[PDB]
Amino acid sequence: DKKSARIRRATRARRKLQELGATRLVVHRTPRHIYAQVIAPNGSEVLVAASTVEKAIAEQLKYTGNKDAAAAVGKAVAERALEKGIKDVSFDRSGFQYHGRVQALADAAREAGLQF
Amino acid sequence: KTIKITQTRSAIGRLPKHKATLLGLGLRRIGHTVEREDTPAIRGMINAVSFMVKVE
Amino acid sequence: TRNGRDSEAKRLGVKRFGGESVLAGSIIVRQRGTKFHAGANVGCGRDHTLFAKADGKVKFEVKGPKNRKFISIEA
Amino acid sequence: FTINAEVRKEQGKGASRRLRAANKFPAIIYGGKEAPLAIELDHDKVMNMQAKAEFYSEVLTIVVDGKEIKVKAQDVQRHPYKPKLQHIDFVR
Amino acid sequence: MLQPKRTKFRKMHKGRNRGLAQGTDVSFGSFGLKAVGRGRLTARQIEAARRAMTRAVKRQGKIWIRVFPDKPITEKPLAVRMGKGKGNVEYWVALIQPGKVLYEMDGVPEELAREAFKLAAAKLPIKTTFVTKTVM
RNA sequence: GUGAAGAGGGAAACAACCCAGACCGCCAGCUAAGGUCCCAAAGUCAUGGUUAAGUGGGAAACGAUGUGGGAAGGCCCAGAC
RNA sequence: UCCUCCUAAAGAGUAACGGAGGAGCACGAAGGUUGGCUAAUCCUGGUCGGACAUCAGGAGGUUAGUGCAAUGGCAUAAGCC
RNA sequence: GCUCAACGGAUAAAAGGUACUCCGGGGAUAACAGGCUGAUACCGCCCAAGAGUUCAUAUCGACGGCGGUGUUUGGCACCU
RNA sequence: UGCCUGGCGGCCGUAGCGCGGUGGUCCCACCUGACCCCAUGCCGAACUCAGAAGUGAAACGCCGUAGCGCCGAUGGUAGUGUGGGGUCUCCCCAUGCGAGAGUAGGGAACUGCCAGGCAA
Ligand SMILES: [Mg+2]
Ligand SMILES: [Mg+2]
Ligand SMILES: [Mg+2]
Ligand SMILES: [Mg+2]
Ligand SMILES: [Mg+2]
Ligand SMILES: [Mg+2]
Ligand SMILES: [Mg+2]
Ligand SMILES: [Mg+2]
Ligand SMILES: [Mg+2]
Ligand SMILES: [Mg+2]
Ligand SMILES: [Mg+2]
Ligand SMILES: [Mg+2]
Ligand SMILES: [Mg+2]
Ligand SMILES: [Mg+2]
Ligand SMILES: [Mg+2]
Ligand SMILES: [Mg+2]
Ligand SMILES: [Mg+2]
Ligand SMILES: [Mg+2]
Ligand SMILES: [Mg+2]
Ligand SMILES: [Mg+2]
Ligand SMILES: [Mg+2]
Ligand SMILES: [Mg+2]
Ligand SMILES: [Mg+2]
Ligand SMILES: [Mg+2]
Ligand SMILES: [Mg+2]
Ligand SMILES: [Mg+2]
Ligand SMILES: [Mg+2]
Ligand SMILES: [Mg+2]
Ligand SMILES: [Mg+2]
Ligand SMILES: [Mg+2]
Ligand SMILES: [Mg+2]
Ligand SMILES: [Mg+2]
Ligand SMILES: [Mg+2]
Ligand SMILES: [Mg+2]
Ligand SMILES: [Mg+2]
Ligand SMILES: [Mg+2]
Ligand SMILES: [Mg+2]
Ligand SMILES: [Mg+2]
Ligand SMILES: [Mg+2]
Ligand SMILES: [Mg+2]
Ligand SMILES: [Mg+2]
Ligand SMILES: [Mg+2]
Ligand SMILES: [Mg+2]
Ligand SMILES: [Mg+2]
Ligand SMILES: [Mg+2]
Ligand SMILES: [Mg+2]
Ligand SMILES: [Mg+2]
Ligand SMILES: [Mg+2]
Ligand SMILES: [Mg+2]
Ligand SMILES: [Mg+2]
Ligand SMILES: [Mg+2]
Ligand SMILES: [Mg+2]
Ligand SMILES: [Mg+2]
Ligand SMILES: [Mg+2]
Ligand SMILES: [Mg+2]
Ligand SMILES: [Mg+2]
Ligand SMILES: [Mg+2]
Ligand SMILES: [Mg+2]
Ligand SMILES: [Mg+2]
Ligand SMILES: [Mg+2]
Ligand SMILES: [Mg+2]
Ligand SMILES: [Mg+2]
Ligand SMILES: [Mg+2]
Ligand SMILES: [Mg+2]
Ligand SMILES: [Mg+2]
Ligand SMILES: [Mg+2]
Ligand SMILES: [Mg+2]
Ligand SMILES: [Mg+2]
Ligand SMILES: [Mg+2]
Ligand SMILES: [Mg+2]
Ligand SMILES: [Mg+2]
Ligand SMILES: [Mg+2]
Ligand SMILES: [Mg+2]
Ligand SMILES: [Mg+2]
Ligand SMILES: [Mg+2]
Ligand SMILES: [Mg+2]
Ligand SMILES: [Mg+2]
Ligand SMILES: [Mg+2]
Ligand SMILES: [Mg+2]
Ligand SMILES: [Mg+2]
Ligand SMILES: [Mg+2]
Ligand SMILES: [Mg+2]
Ligand SMILES: [Mg+2]
Ligand SMILES: [Mg+2]
Ligand SMILES: [Mg+2]
Ligand SMILES: [Mg+2]
Ligand SMILES: [Mg+2]
Ligand SMILES: [Mg+2]
Ligand SMILES: [Mg+2]
Ligand SMILES: [Mg+2]
Ligand SMILES: [Mg+2]
Ligand SMILES: [Mg+2]
Ligand SMILES: [Mg+2]
Ligand SMILES: [Mg+2]
Ligand SMILES: [Mg+2]
Ligand SMILES: [Mg+2]
Ligand SMILES: [Mg+2]
Ligand SMILES: [Mg+2]
Ligand SMILES: [Mg+2]
Ligand SMILES: [Mg+2]
Ligand SMILES: [Mg+2]
Ligand SMILES: [Mg+2]
Repeated sequence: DKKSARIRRATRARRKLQELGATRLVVHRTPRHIYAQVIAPNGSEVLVAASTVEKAIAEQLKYTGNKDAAAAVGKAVAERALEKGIKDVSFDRSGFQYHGRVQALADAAREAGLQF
Repeated sequence: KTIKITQTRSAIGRLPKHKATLLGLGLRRIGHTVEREDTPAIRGMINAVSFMVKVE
Repeated sequence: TRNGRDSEAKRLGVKRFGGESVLAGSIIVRQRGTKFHAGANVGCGRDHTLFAKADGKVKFEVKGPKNRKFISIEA
Repeated sequence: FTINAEVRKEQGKGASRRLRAANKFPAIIYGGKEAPLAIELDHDKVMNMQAKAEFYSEVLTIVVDGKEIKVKAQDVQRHPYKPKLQHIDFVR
Repeated sequence: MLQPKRTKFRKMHKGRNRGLAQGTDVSFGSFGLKAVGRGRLTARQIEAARRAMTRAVKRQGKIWIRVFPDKPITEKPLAVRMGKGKGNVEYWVALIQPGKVLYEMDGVPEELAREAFKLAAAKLPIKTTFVTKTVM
């Protein structure tokens, strides 16, 4: 199984980040689509969420699952997050190597105004 | 409502706890009819040293 | 005899018990390995010594997948 | 295979031993949606009853307060070395 | 003579033989020799009581030994002062509480069983009694 | 816990066991442990049983138609033991 | 002299010429951190090659490992890279 | 810069003999005897594989078991 | 309102295994490919990127099932604090506490925020 190997690969970051009590930006990648959601320091309730599965963002792009789409999500989430009042957050890469789409999402989230 | 407690046995070869309990009830010597307010505590104190006290 | 040796005892155990108000820095448990784990506002030193990181009342919890004992503090 | 039996009122270590030192012993009836029923009964009868192999198989009707309850002997506690019963679990 | 084949520890604390036994029901065989008294059975006593049974019932029948020593008893030599170590392990004993089935027997008559267990009972220090396998 | 560092009453006598903590006096009364036929203060007390061994008033494996209770299990009027 | 376990009577502590074992170091990577990984032992097939070297899959799941005793601990891995 | 490892380290630096002995002490501590104990010793008894031509119990009694004594070897160190 | 997915928790075996199923329009998965980003102590297996032909096989999710695990009374037993007592290596009595194992039975979890698709 792959999933389970990705969960335990993530867990250290998650458990460390819930201990500090920080608002984390979870980013689930998928072969088709990329997701993102800013979750409260308690961990249960979500404040902001956006993805390429949302038609509002899906209708604009060429294909939902690439660096240019991940930037469009990474911008979108950080556009909402500032309207809600969020600014200082952390970035939970969630067992995905900080390299392609997730880096494109992170850089877009930085460029959009979200402080981390 | 009060309860008349009486010490009916010596407190010589006794445990420090039981020696204390009598000091907490206010019993000094054998044949000392001390009356106390009836609460769940005092009944507990009496229950601790029931072997050496008598209730009226 | 063949043996007759022993080590000096280490004074390990729960120092501050559940409910007890502790100060920031106070040691809660000296132990060898993580019998108890660090929860909220509790640290864990090189010696696996759990200590308070904030002024509050010590709380012993039993949570997690493997059913482990955690020590948290709540002000 | 019919035994008269009283309902228990005291129950614990102190009561049970006092009871067993009076030619009786504690048993219990349970089964179905109804509540369990603690049952004091005579020793010398039930000692003679268990010699027969039917006792640990067939249905027994225990008489309690007039009412006859149908049961089977599920489990039983022998006294360690002396030939005598301590306790019987009657399933309904 | 029964003995553990290798152990973790050579010498063991004296302990306190208390409470009631657990091997109380007659499990394997039809008949059994239950220990009424309390005490301890040496390896020698068990073998001596086994030989006395086995010889009484002849080649026929089947016998179990529910007890096993697994407790080493030390003893200090003669003309030796106290201390200067724990003594040396001399014999092996099984602690027997009341209720313990010691021996079990099967494939013989009730008449010839009881007489076989008497001869064993005469070799043992503990007061014993006959017990039959009751169905539940 | 007691003695040590605690006298007094009991356990024959008996630091440590049971009862109980002596400030002094009285030719007063109630009790504790333990006792009540005589030595020696108080029941030859009352009721219902057991014990025949002087058990009580040292001791085991094992031995035995001792002797009391019980709860069962083998036979009768075709009359068993 | 120091460490580990039991004795030690479910906080700590606790003796004996009581019961068992270790230490008088090691390491510029065996530290730091970041990013990864998962073990034993079998089963079946396969050149030399056989019980066992290396490979493949399946079974088991921490019986493994932890620089060295024992203890407590570690998959978020303190394990191996 | 110290196996000051007798590891809170008396000196930088230290082994023996005394039946030729002596002083101060101790029944805080041994040797004799007493005491407590009874593993051992001694003396009984229980079971009875067997021996006794047959036959366990005339006489012996293996394997084991339970006591007594305070006679041995001891243990303890309570008196001196 | 409900039915289906994903994400992130709460709760950690009544929640886990096995077995029997069934699901692809989105969701998820394998699957396609290998200039580019990056990757292999060899290997686009993994990690990674560009895609959307293929299928729900495996995986994953959901429904069914006691195969086991797991939970689990009442009663009794063991143990034990305190005061007594005995035939004192061990017990017993008054009173307080009271298991473990087993037994009847229960049992193929339960939720919260959020996002999408479909019947509305
Ligand atoms: Mg007293
Ligand atoms: Mg006075
Ligand atoms: Mg020291
Ligand atoms: Mg230690
Ligand atoms: Mg110590
Ligand atoms: Mg630290
Ligand atoms: Mg009760
Ligand atoms: Mg209850
Ligand atoms: Mg009791
Ligand atoms: Mg039913
Ligand atoms: Mg013990
Ligand atoms: Mg046991
Ligand atoms: Mg068992
Ligand atoms: Mg000599
Ligand atoms: Mg020596
Ligand atoms: Mg003095
Ligand atoms: Mg006195
Ligand atoms: Mg006196
Ligand atoms: Mg006397
Ligand atoms: Mg007298
Ligand atoms: Mg006198
Ligand atoms: Mg006198
Ligand atoms: Mg004396
Ligand atoms: Mg008295
Ligand atoms: Mg006084
Ligand atoms: Mg005075
Ligand atoms: Mg006065
Ligand atoms: Mg008077
Ligand atoms: Mg009067
Ligand atoms: Mg009297
Ligand atoms: Mg007198
Ligand atoms: Mg008189
Ligand atoms: Mg008279
Ligand atoms: Mg006499
Ligand atoms: Mg007899
Ligand atoms: Mg009759
Ligand atoms: Mg030192
Ligand atoms: Mg301990
Ligand atoms: Mg302790
Ligand atoms: Mg303790
Ligand atoms: Mg020591
Ligand atoms: Mg050494
Ligand atoms: Mg390294
Ligand atoms: Mg290296
Ligand atoms: Mg290391
Ligand atoms: Mg890491
Ligand atoms: Mg990097
Ligand atoms: Mg290991
Ligand atoms: Mg270890
Ligand atoms: Mg453990
Ligand atoms: Mg490391
Ligand atoms: Mg020194
Ligand atoms: Mg030296
Ligand atoms: Mg020192
Ligand atoms: Mg020193
Ligand atoms: Mg020198
Ligand atoms: Mg000389
Ligand atoms: Mg001279
Ligand atoms: Mg002199
Ligand atoms: Mg002198
Ligand atoms: Mg001395
Ligand atoms: Mg001599
Ligand atoms: Mg002399
Ligand atoms: Mg002498
Ligand atoms: Mg004597
Ligand atoms: Mg003797
Ligand atoms: Mg004689
Ligand atoms: Mg004889
Ligand atoms: Mg004889
Ligand atoms: Mg012959
Ligand atoms: Mg003597
Ligand atoms: Mg003599
Ligand atoms: Mg004697
Ligand atoms: Mg002597
Ligand atoms: Mg002396
Ligand atoms: Mg002494
Ligand atoms: Mg003199
Ligand atoms: Mg559970
Ligand atoms: Mg299937
Ligand atoms: Mg399918
Ligand atoms: Mg498709
Ligand atoms: Mg591929
Ligand atoms: Mg691929
Ligand atoms: Mg298709
Ligand atoms: Mg379901
Ligand atoms: Mg069903
Ligand atoms: Mg089950
Ligand atoms: Mg539970
Ligand atoms: Mg259970
Ligand atoms: Mg429970
Ligand atoms: Mg209960
Ligand atoms: Mg008591
Ligand atoms: Mg008395
Ligand atoms: Mg008597
Ligand atoms: Mg309870
Ligand atoms: Mg239970
Ligand atoms: Mg059991
Ligand atoms: Mg259970
Ligand atoms: Mg059921
Ligand atoms: Mg059901
Ligand atoms: Mg289930
Ligand atoms: Mg069902």
